[PDB]
Amino acid sequence: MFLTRSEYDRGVSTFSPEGRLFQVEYSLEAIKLGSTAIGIATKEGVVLGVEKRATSPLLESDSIEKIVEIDRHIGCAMSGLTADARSMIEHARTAAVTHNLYYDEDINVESLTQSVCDLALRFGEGASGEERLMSRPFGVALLIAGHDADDGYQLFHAEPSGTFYRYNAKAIGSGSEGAQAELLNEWHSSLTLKEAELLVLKILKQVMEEKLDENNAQLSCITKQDGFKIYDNEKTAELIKELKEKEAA
Amino acid sequence: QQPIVTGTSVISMKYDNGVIIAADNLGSYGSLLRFNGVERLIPVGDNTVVGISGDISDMQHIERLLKDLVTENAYDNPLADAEEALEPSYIFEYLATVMYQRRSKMNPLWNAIIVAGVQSNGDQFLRYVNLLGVTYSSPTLATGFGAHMANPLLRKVVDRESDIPKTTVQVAEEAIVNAMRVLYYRDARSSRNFSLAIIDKNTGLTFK
Amino acid sequence: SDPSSINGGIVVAMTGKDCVAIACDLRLGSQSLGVSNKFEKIFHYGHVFLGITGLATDVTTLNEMFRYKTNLYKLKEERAIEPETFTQLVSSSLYERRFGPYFVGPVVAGINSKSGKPFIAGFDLIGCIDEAKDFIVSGTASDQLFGMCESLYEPNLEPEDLFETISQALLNAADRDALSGWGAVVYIIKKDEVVKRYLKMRQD
Amino acid sequence: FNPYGDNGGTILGIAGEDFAVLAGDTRNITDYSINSRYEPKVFDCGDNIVMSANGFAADGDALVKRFKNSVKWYHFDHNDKKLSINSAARNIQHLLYGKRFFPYYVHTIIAGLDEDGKGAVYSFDPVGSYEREQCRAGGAAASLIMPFLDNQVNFKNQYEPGTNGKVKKPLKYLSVEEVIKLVRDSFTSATERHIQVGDGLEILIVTKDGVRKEFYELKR
Amino acid sequence: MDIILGIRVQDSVILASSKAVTRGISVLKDSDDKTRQLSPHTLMSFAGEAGDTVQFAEYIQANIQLYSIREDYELSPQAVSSFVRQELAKSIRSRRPYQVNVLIGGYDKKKNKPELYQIDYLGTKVELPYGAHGYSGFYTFSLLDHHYRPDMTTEEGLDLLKLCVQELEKRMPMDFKGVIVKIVDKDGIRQVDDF
Amino acid sequence: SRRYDSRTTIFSPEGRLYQVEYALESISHAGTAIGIMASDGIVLAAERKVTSTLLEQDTSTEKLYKLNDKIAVAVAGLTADAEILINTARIHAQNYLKTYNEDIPVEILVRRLSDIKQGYTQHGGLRPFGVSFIYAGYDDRYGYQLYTSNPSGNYTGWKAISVGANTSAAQTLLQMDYKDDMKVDDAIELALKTLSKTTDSSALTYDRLEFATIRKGANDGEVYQKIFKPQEIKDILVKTGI
Amino acid sequence: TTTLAFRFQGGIIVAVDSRATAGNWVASQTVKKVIEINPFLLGTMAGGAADCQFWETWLGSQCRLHELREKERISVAAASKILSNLVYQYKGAGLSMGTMICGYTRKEGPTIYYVDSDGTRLKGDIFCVGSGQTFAYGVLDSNYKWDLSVEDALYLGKRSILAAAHRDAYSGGSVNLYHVTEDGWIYHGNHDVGELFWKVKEEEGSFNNVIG
Amino acid sequence: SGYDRALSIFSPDGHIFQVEYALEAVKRGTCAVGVKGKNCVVLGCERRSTLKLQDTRITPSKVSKIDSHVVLSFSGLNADSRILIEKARVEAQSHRLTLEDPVTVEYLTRYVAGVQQRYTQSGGVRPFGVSTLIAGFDPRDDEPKLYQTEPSGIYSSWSAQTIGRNSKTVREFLEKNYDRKEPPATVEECVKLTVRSLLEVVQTGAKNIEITVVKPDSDIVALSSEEINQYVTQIEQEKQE
Repeated sequence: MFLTRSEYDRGVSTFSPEGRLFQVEYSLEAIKLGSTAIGIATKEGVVLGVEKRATSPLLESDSIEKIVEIDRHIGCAMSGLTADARSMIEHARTAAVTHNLYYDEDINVESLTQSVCDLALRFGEGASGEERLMSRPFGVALLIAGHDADDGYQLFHAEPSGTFYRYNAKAIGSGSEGAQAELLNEWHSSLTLKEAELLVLKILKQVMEEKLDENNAQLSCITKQDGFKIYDNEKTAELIKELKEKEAA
Repeated sequence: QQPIVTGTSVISMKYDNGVIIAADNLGSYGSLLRFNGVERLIPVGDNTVVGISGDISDMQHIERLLKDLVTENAYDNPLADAEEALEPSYIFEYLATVMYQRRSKMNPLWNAIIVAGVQSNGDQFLRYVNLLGVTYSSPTLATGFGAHMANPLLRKVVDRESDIPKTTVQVAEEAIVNAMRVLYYRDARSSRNFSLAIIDKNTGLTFK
Repeated sequence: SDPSSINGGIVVAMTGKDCVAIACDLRLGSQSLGVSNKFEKIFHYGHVFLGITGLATDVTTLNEMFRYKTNLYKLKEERAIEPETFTQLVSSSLYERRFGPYFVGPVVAGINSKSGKPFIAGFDLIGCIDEAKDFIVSGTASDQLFGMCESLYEPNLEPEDLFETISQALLNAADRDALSGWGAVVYIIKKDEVVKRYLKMRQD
Repeated sequence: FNPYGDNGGTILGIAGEDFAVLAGDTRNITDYSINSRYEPKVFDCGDNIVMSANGFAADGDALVKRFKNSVKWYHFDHNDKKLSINSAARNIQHLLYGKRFFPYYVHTIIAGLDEDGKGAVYSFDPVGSYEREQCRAGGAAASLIMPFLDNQVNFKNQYEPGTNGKVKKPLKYLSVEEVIKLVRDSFTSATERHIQVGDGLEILIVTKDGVRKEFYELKR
Repeated sequence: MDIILGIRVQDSVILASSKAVTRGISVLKDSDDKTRQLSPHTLMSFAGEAGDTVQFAEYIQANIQLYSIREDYELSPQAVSSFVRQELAKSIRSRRPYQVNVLIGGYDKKKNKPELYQIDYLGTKVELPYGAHGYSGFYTFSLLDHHYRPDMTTEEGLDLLKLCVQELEKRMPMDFKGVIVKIVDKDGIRQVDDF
Repeated sequence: SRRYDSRTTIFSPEGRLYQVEYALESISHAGTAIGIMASDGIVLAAERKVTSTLLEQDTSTEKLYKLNDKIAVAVAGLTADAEILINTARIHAQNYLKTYNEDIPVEILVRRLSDIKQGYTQHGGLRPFGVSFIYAGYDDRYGYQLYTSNPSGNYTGWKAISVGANTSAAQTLLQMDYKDDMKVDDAIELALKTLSKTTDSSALTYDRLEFATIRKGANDGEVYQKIFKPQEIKDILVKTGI
Repeated sequence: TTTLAFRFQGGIIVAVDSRATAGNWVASQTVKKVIEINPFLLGTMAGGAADCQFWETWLGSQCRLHELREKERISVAAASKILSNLVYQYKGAGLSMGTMICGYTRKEGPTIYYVDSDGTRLKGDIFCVGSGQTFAYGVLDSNYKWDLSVEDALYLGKRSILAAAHRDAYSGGSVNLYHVTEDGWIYHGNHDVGELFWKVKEEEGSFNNVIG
Repeated sequence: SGYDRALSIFSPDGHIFQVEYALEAVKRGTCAVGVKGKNCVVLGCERRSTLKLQDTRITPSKVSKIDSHVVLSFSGLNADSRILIEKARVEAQSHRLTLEDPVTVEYLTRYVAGVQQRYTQSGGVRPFGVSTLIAGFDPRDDEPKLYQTEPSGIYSSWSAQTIGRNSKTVREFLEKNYDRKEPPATVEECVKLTVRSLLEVVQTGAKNIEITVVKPDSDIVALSSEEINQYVTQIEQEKQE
């Protein structure tokens, strides 16, 4: 039988005889579009990093916010369908704040990641017998870089399908497959913070169409002491020229 | 609410091999004494009883569902004659949390519920709850004037936790039956009648 | 305090030979005070007239909702309203609110343009249709006017002969009432014309 | 109709420096009628916490049963996280404030250890006000034993011998044998001039190694 | 107590107020601006139970600015005064009402004639030349029909009011800490400075 | 192509909603309706398709209608869906007067009543109305007025329009002889000429037609929803020498 | 129960008692009465204890997720209102808030606002509530000025409340003093009355007709 | 194909289509433009006047104003335009009520957008064939601001934009003539940058233009047709060449 994918494709709630339903597997293909992202974790500091897809020379590129704050000790990224993000994160923070009421403490990081993943699952029944709120499972594949006392510095990969993972060095989006092999072979368990910011500003170079500058990229780094901050342009340009001064020698 | 057909007191006590509880058989309308054929004791299984006071309109409402509770236990558990049956703690919490969720709704049941029986291991059980849902336990209990008159008495037989296995059945039945005498001697609404229930962790149960 | 006994207004209706007459008072105010010399308590919808008493909100609020309707019944049926329906409408348009009601003594007056006839009626606050033929009243001072209108109205009256027996019935009463009487107004009605007169009395 | 009345009890509980305790009566009364002789009031609610509800009985138990059940949902969700006391400071603010217009006539206290190994006990209204203390008592006999503590625990209202006005005597973080010897004097210093209390003593000694509890007896 | 009043004249309109708030025993504050500028050539001023006073005005002005915004041709008072009560006629019979009473003054343009309206916490609407609320007008439904005729000028008001106030603070046992006054005409609202 | 015609929320790749445009050919089946804007009073007009002999075509106006003493309408489209939104309009105008105690302006309900016809071209498994109108009003802000509302929800203000069938010429004939002053009686003698010259028949009787007039023309200024009866169009009709 | 706050060119001040009273015998004397909702705003909990601090606390959260999304800081004209809007839809139900709000910003300068169960709010320069509020007025209302200095204020808060306990039973315990400005709210200590009384007596020389 | 009907369902690529098909409907509609300097923000829109019977005093003006300190333009189809405004200005006016501080513009555009990202969630509802441009300052600030909405439910900040028909001509025209790090600094210059941005595509008409500007102090103004003919014609001198 050859008409297994041709007909069982479009309705969400149709098992195909191979066991699988497709309209979720296509949602996974969405975030393969968009602009890439990286997350590296450390005993000393978590770090992210993105491109920006310079589209026109007159836009004000502080606006498209592939990276956000979500709480004082958590921060996100996303390499997917845009508008379906701002329906996500205005829930995800809302738990962390709500949690600061019902329990008066900086929430853990995974529980937040479990509240999201119990939201995209609303093309169906959620955990507590809920019914439905949508029919368009959406591509906003996240990276939740955070800190909490039990287990230190973490990141995750939260996908629409619900299931997630505690990756240590991830890279999602269009430049993944060329990267996630490159980060496969250059992740010790004993790196620094700044032995990573330069790294993630080397893979990003080779993988992206244009050349690398401050304008077409940025990054962030939380810390248990300072918090989520999105670095500055002239600060980033410090690291870029620093790299070249390391390459030639 | 405010009741009309209100019952009267009951009595309990624990002992070495089991417990004893009993009531009288009476239905009031005020000072009048209309009905005297009723009971106050609704057995459940072969280990457990429940005494009732208060509004007899509601005592009919308790017995209607306890018989159904055990019934809906038997559904799909062939094992549930021997060990997966209704011991009392499987019950009393149903007659407790019903009530707190029936008080806060503000249409309560003006009964005063006593429960007696034995677990499967063999140990004593006894507990109590009024309409407001409060709960407690001790080796001997009563209701209404029975607790203002006869509870002090029976505690002379059973002071506290120590002297429980310093006791037997023949001495036990021969105390409350003398407390029965008091209420028929002085209590306003009592009646000469009686209705007894004993339990034994070995011989089981019997009745009036 | 009662709602009906706050502001103060008195109205009168009276039948006559191919003519009727309706009038009202102009005083208005709080309890034990007066604010306006000028509040036309009486209204008209089409040729059919109406007059209201009691609480002023439920005067001003009944004007509008009835005006919301007869400007539909004209558009919808291509014909004005005549009274003997209107007098039923005000019943069922008040009896819907049997609980949390309005506080009014209404009246009504008009001619039935088919048979040239006159017509009036009165009501209560939940729609009891009184169909007296000689006259009907309402207000704070009803008990001070069923007497000094009975003895004065004969049957089969003529307009100006019928005019001056309204006013004197309207003046000698309102001058005794405690919560009314800063200027009046009257309407005399015939089959095909209408005129408005005011009247003279005291002031503060 | 009246939906809630009274049952008695009178409780108290203290923090040391590296420990704490909690004490509560062991009698239940309706209207000068010994409703029972021994019914407990104080419970290890998991994650080495102790709390108590002194006042109306049913509400004083249903509140707990929601807390024994909230505590486990905190473990199922958040992966066996140990629940600090600061959490239960304002968690219990919510369980009660969910009934502001038909409330819990109960005076809740809690005992536990904070993150730095110190002890602390929180007090409550019946309508959800969370405050901290180290010397606290509640119930009907609560206005009658606190002033024995400030003159012993916190040494209040007594300067030191030698100056008559200038110098206050110093302070020390009382030990366990002080407290149990003290609270065991408290109820015996009350039950003779008071009626509702008596018939037992349930101390809940908390320590890093876990939980203990001792029992003694009084004048029936 | 919480007095309020206003006067119509030939060529403009005046409204007055108080400046006092009293909650319990203590007189908190002395500069309460008890009006809201619905539209430029229109203005209202309100009195009643605390809380019910304020956020009535902000509620409706937000609806009146909403009509000025899209038509770009503001609406006369007689459409306002007819509208405002339509909240109150249904507010009194509702669950929690709004025990407030208000004045409304403005200046319709197409006529070039001003107007004035007096409304209570029930719905009694009527235009007057002079008006007030509370236990104030007891003192002043007597002067403003003796020392008042309708052919005045703007300065007559404050001069006909700077004594009218005196009649009140000479009798009124409650402090009210004075008054702000403002005026309406073609060039719009104008607040006075001193008295 | 894969046919994008079946719901009014489908958006063909060129960006165009087909099932709206269809309505805009469900109107050509209708019966013509004209209105010219004078300097001292608008005129309207109409024409009917079915005119068999044994049916009372004397009193029954089916197209011309009122909304209040200021405003009039002339329909062109389905008739099941005219009562629905001409009672609603009446019910809108009163419920403006009732709570601002002044009369309704035209630009409000045309703005409103057209958004209603947009609330159905967007959501649900609903249909869009097959309707058009020719409003005719007065108000202080602008005075005389003319307006128009498609079955989409889009409206525009005009000086002289025909809707319904054969408007192509009936605009063309109109726009090359409409002077800009056009006293009212000189407008009627234009409107008949358009219908006389655009229709399919040759009779142009008194029964097939109705044409009304708004008039400010009285002293002690006020408005007059003058609708004409069969007996006086005949005077209009002989006077021209058809 | 006696609290207050006021303005001056330098900053904003807050002063409070520490009573926990009931009927005719005290429940405690060690209660905070100014809610650390966030590092830039603060508010009093007078009137009903729980009825307040469940909602100021709450307001810390909305003001937090008012910050995260527009990315600047919230004003104060917000916070006095949404708390007002909130309570008005509960009145006639038995809620007994009386309090205020205190904040300094870069755009409104200092700012202060009152709020209560009855559903109002008003800007001010000095506020003081509780049971002995009138005792508080007479001290500062005779004394302060908008050009006043700092340490006089932090003293003025000690004295302006301290006339309470000398005159009232339901307002005492200990005093807590905060000082607010653009950088944040600055703490200035818990201070007991029985140790402060004897100090100010000999120093200020007040209490002229009194022992010691 | 089959995947190009509805909103609920995806391609086997990731593309969701209907949203992409709305934006084709934008481009069947008249232009628009928005420029900002430092003391000014502007807006333009090429109208039509292709009919003579139509009265011209109520000319179809793309512009709408949400408050005093805000304006708007649109594209696409206008049956929907009247809606978003009628919910937008409601929301600005139900903000100062609830807050007594008017809208940070970034609050507004997240509600014009928000009404588009709900009408792209569920079948049984259609998107908006529309695409806006916002222009207005905040209260008590000078920073000139400009966004655009888009039926996908997204939005971005722009120093200069042109949408509607033949925009793919006007953008690159504005990529030269602008420079982010030296904007125009006068209310004349943005207009001249803005007018000649229309003159590429507009058959050298001058009756076929509308310009409306915005400034602080709750300022807005529409300009005069005779004030354009001298902003028009003087350019033509400058291409006497």
